This record gives sequence, C-alpha cells and structure tokens, in this order.
Amino acid sequence: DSLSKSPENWMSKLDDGKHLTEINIPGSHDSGSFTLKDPVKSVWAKTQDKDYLTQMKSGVRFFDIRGRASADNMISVHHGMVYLHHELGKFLDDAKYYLSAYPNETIVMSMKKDYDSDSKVTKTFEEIFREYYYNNPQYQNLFYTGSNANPTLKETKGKIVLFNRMGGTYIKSGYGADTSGIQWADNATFETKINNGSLNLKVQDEYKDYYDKKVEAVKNLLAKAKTDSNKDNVYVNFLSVASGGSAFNSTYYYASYINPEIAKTIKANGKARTGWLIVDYAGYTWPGYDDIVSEIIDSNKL
Ligand SMILES: C[N+](C)(C)CCO
Ligand SMILES: C[N+](C)(C)CCO
Ligand SMILES: [Cl-]
Repeated sequence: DSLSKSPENWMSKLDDGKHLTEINIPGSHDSGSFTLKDPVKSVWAKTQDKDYLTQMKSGVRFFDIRGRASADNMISVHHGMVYLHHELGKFLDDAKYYLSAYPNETIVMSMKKDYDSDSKVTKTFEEIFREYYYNNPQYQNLFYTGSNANPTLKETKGKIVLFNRMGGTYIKSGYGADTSGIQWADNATFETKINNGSLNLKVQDEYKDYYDKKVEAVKNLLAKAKTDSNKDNVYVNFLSVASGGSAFNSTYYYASYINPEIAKTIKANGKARTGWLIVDYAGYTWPGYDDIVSEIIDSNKL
C-alpha cells in the first residue's frame, strides 16, 4: 500500500534520519478556521472545514497558526481581524493528544501575529507566546527544544517544532528561532537565510494572486524543489489564495481548482522532492480529481 492509504501515521514509515526539510509535508493554511459558520464572512475568512485532530488524521503535519494576544497570558487564533473561536491551548492540546497516539510523527507549527493586541495587553505577542506557551510547564516535553538548526525526524518525532513568524525571538529552538527571526516578503516569492545562515528558506506566498498567476507561482517553486537535493534548503509553497471579498470567488472556489491541478502535477512527477506545500481545505476531496494532501504524502521516497 502507498503511504497516503495510512495518513494517520505516514511519517512513521519514513527513514527518521531524514532532515525535516527533506520530507514533503502537507500543511494547512490558517488551520484553525474550521470553526467559522457565517456564510458571508466564510467566503474570505474561512480556509478549512476539518478540525485539528481530523486534519492530523488526514496527514497534515504543518499547521499555520496566526493569532492575536487577547490577554497577557492568552493568544487567540485569528484570520486577521476575524476571531476563530479558540485560543492557542486548544491547538496545543489536540497536537499533544495526537502525537501521544502517533508518536513517530512530528508537527511543524508556524506562529504569526495576525492582528493588534487587545487594549489591556502589556506584553509583546512574542513574550506571551514564549512565557505562557513555549515555557509553560503544562507543555513540558511538547516542543522541540534541541539545538540543531536543521533537525531530523528522529529528534523531532513526538514533538512540535516551532516555525517562527513572530519576528525576533529569545526562543532558541526551531526554524527562525533567533533574534532576527524570518524576513518575510509580502505577497511574493522570495528567498532568505534563517537560523544564523544555517538554512536557505525559499517561499512562495503570493496570497493575492489571481488563479493563473497563482498556479504559475506554485509550479515554479515546485519545479525548483524537484531538482534540489540540498538538505539545507527549505521550501514553503502556499497553494492558498485570498478571496477578493464576499461578492468575489471564495477561498474554497480557488482551492477547488488549485488543489487538484497541483495534485495532478505532483503525481505526474512521481517520487520527486516537493518541499512543504500549504493548502486550503486540506482533506477536501472531489470525485475524479487527485487529492493534494495524498499526493504530497506519496511523493516521499521510501
Ligand atoms: C477557475 N478557472 C480555472 C475556471 C478559471 C480561473 O479563474
Ligand atoms: C470541478 N472541481 C472544481 C472540483 C475541480 C476543478 O478542477
Ligand atoms: Cl507585539
């Protein structure tokens, strides 16, 4: 059986000497938005319909968590201004539960501030995450705390590895975990060195593209990863794209074309390096069309 037939424990089937950068990982864009039920606001603000545990059982291993500091000890999960009905502990609790059940998987968790803090807040978003989550005794043992800037599956499995979008941080473990953080370009394909030049991050995050330009941008970075065997290069390729507003195409509309187009491309490439591909409506299938999460999983060599 191919790896995608067992998406709950697909990492457990790989050689754990691989660096995570070398694994082809499916991620979900604005992971926590599955809570939204308002159909007007959902056109533009909603990007998933499966909850965190269901995304995990479906093979998603990179979670894009964007937040707003709602109290000096709390980060709320957001899509910009839009509150997603939960705080960050809910994601961490679900991740902890999953990684205990499937201990040979690793989760990569991106953390970004997506909106200004509540007026009562006195601490920076980075301070709050560092002191009330990362260093919270409650999450002892949950996070990758090692000092390798390019960690392997063996040393990260069972744990969450921080992918730091917060800017400079005093946290010392995970991608971008130094006082420079990651220099991220708005609406662009870009490359930037992270972890004190230890890694070359290559991102396609042109989130305001229209359809044909977005497919072009995804396939261009997909083609670069295919010929790049350098373990010190890390590829993050967002398939997700913004709606132009409620009267325009929904994010689901675009996902419904992009996901199968890119899934078709990957499958026709066979077992080639893709990088980490971040998608809307992860696990959403359309009869007759290739499933992007399954095809990213099956692209991994055994
Ligand atoms: C979604 N289509 C491929 C039909 C057109 C692009 O906007
Ligand atoms: C018909 N779908 C939108 C499901 C796939 C298009 O390519
Ligand atoms: Cl801040």
